[PDB]
Amino acid sequence: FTGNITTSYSHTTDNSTAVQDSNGESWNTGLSINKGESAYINANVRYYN
Amino acid sequence: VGVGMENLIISTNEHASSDQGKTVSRATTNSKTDANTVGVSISAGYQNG
Repeated sequence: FTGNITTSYSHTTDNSTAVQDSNGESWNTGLSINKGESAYINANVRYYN
Repeated sequence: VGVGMENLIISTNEHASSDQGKTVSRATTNSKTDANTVGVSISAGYQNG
């Protein structure tokens, strides 16, 4: 009939370093319109007599 | 002389816009770490003594 009791203690010290490099590109397109004055009209006309 | 109105037209002066965008990016990371651990353990028991 065997038995055993164990007690343990541990201490850990850690140091770390890190370097990150990032590059990115972006492309946007946009379109806006006014609902009051949306377009202009030109009329080609001739007079008669 | 009198004036009569036959039609009324409303043009709303609201501004509407739409935008579309795309993005691409790349990141690179390098990490370096060191760790140290010290441990002490005590055990006592009965195994044929």
